[PDB]
Amino acid sequence: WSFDFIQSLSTQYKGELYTSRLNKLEKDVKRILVGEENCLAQLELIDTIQRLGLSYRFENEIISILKEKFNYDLYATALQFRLLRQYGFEVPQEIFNNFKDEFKANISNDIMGALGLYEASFYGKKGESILDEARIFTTKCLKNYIEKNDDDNNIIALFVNHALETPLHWRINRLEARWFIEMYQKKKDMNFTLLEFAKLDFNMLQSIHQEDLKHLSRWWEQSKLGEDRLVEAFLWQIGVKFEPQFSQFRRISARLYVLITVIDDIYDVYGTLEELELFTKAIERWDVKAINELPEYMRMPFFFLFNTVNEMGYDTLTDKNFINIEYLKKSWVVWSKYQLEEAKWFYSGYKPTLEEYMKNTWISVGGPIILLHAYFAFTNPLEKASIKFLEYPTIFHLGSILLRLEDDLGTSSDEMPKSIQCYMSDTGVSEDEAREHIKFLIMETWKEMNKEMDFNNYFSKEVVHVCKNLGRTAKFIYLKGHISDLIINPIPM
Amino acid sequence: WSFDFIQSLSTQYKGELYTSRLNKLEKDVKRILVGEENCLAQLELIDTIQRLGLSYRFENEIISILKEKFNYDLYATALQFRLLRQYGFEVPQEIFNNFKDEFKANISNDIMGALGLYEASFYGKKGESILDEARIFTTKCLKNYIEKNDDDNNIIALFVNHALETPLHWRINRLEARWFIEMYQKKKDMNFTLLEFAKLDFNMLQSIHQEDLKHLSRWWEQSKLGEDRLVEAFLWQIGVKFEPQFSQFRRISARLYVLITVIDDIYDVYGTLEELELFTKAIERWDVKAINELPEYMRMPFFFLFNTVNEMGYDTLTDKNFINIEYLKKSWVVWSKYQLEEAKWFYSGYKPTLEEYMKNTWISVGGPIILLHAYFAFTNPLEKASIKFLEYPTIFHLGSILLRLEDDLGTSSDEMPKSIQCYMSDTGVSEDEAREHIKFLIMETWKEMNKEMDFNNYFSKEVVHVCKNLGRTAKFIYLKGHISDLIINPIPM
Repeated sequence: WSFDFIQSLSTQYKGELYTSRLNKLEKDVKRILVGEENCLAQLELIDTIQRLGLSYRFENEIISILKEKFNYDLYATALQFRLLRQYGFEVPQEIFNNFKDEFKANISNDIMGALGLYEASFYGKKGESILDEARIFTTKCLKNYIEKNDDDNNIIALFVNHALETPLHWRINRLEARWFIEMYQKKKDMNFTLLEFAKLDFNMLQSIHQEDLKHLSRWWEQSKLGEDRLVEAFLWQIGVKFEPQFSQFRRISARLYVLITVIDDIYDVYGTLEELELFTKAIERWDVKAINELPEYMRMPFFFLFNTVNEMGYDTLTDKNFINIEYLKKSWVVWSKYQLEEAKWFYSGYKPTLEEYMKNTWISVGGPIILLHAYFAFTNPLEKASIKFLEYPTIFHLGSILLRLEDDLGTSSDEMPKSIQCYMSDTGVSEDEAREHIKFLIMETWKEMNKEMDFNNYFSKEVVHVCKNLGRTAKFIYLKGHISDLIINPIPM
Repeated sequence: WSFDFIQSLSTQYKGELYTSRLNKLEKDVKRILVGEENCLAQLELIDTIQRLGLSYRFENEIISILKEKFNYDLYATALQFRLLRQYGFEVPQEIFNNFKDEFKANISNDIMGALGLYEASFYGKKGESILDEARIFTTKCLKNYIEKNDDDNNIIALFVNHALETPLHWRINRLEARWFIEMYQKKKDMNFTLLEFAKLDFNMLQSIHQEDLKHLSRWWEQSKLGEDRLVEAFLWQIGVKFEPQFSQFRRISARLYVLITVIDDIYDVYGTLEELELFTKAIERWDVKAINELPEYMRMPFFFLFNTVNEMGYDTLTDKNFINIEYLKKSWVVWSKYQLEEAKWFYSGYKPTLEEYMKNTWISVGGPIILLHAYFAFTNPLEKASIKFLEYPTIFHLGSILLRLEDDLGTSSDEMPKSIQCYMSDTGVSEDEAREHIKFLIMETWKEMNKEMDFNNYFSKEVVHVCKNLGRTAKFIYLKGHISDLIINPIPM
């Protein structure tokens, strides 16, 4: 994973011949989708296409088809429910009373219906007890089917394992796309043109991602802050905003993921309280003349953060005629203040309750910084709503809290007090039980975020995507093969 | 000359096969040079090699050979004198009394000796009256030979015209290299291996220059300050520091040449005194929070200048562990102050004497900024001489004054009070006579700068090169074909 390794990343799936073929396949698959008269087969086609990762190329077509579905068995009712819930349509949670007497026992015999219900249950908003009942009962059903039944050629078991590992609603698009492209060839029903379009689009998107990663790699190399978690930060852009036209975002946002990651280490690892006070006060002053005051090893990271954030502010001034450097500076100020508070906790030995830890850490996790950059990237700030707003977003709180809880559930073994240990302090439980409670808190935050709709909110749909994908990518990252799957090697066409 | 035009610049003379061939030819030509026993033929070989532009690959070999020349006719005495003066050797100006009775009249009959003497005369330091006599008499001789004798096949006349246009000591290396590579094939004495090495090295250097220009082009494109004299600024790097290993310098210094060029236009063209006061005071404050104060059209250029200069300061901090942002800020402060003084002169209608204009304009021409960046690029600032020095360099004064006088002599027709017109104000002369006086001032500044030695000075030899090449490139730029000669099309191998 050296610098020359990343710069040597290349692939054939780029150019005008491939782009013409991609548009050909795009229109072919578009007419295949719009042409299917069978309502249920059309819903299954929608699900197949979106699991191939191509949902970003048929948004309006899929929404128009689903404005036609506004008899079915459990798998079909669950698929329709999930696809309607996904695109902002209102279908009641109580459409599953048709499958109860609690839930019907024969659903255990209906393995595919149980899997569809499991997938649909994770779209449950807060207060939808029927969908949580479905979640629990279907998790039981699927674990039972897995225990009941080494075969490389058994699709039902592989799908059940994949869903138990992480449901559709929580998995990032690129990982699910690669896995389902691999799986779709094992179907006896598969469409060859659909698979060809999936492969080609995934490969061209992988080429765009390779170029973005090489860009970020050159940027971090000329930082000379390695003479080093670069690709870990770009995996975040693969999980957050994978679509092509968001190249620049991926190239710039990743820097935040780098910078945060670096400066956290200055706080949680290398910094005495005097030097951390100096660093935080230099960020608060935010002046290129405050660099003499910092110790020698702190000048370079602070100077680089200064230049990078000012470059982002200039990007906003040049793309949207707006001066947001004040707000980026303020976000880094608040982040640095809460990081310094955590450093004081570490030195003084403070072990807070879970309440204090949760009130604190969702800000110092880096969430608000990334989300403010995304806001200024996908929101017109010359509008009235923006100018009024800048004087806190619930969706940002939920996204940053999902980020924090996933980070802690991933890094508690390697790096350990965090959330699990604070809960072990408050209530007296073993680490297993506290990890389970943190998982429950994650699921509660998810079902609360399912209320914030995607496509028509106070914020742009891209910002809602960035928040929910912050959550999903946090779940994915902390959870070498598949990094190479997504970034390095194309799908063999 | 669009952005996609520059990004589409490509050439084959890049890679490892060509690099291996280049090293083969380099060692072959090196042993050809060291092997020639004939002292006079060896001096002629040195001159041929250096006029091919390859002097940057045989510096130590040439200096060691010239430590062997420490009988001859006029051409040989002049060539030896010029080559000894070029590399810092001390040869008296009075070695040409052997060719006097004033100078010998038969020198008019000795056309090649007259040309060699003309070329050697421009190495005359201040106070060497013999060399100025040689300059005048040889200019007369060569103009007479040109008037006395449409043939495409006459080498003596073409060489005399080329020298009259600009002597060797004043012409940039790349232009002379291209022209002499074209001319060397017309010789009956030519060495084929030498010509092949010249062609190959020039083409690989042109490839490196193409890449540097594409880098600068992308940088200026993402500035969005064009949605535009970019290649004009990179011609400056082609003239200032052409050697390969100075890629980064060429990529960064050019930005100055851009930024200055832009901000001068904000002063000399678009700015009222209120807005210019605001701009200069915002530069003096040098804070990202001073951007609200500037009018809308000034925020973007000031913000971009801020980010770029801070990036240069970070480059210094990362490559040489030194905080020089104070000095870059101070250089831009002084430049902005003198530009605002000139704007006050324009509005109030002030027409200064040549004395005031010369005391002022060599600073506002941009010279000191470029030269300070070059200083921090090619000088170790952790040394005692640097730390003591930063508390004004004569070589910078001379380079910036050559820059100013060449700029004015070039742009007086298109853009017109400057130096010529101020001299017309003080002394009552027509514009022709004042242009001639400005040319004389340029030659006086050159013969004063010939005292500042190249290879062992208070400053690094690269800084001395940057200053003298500032002068030469100023003479060249203001003086579409040859831009394409140097940048776009290789020499047909």
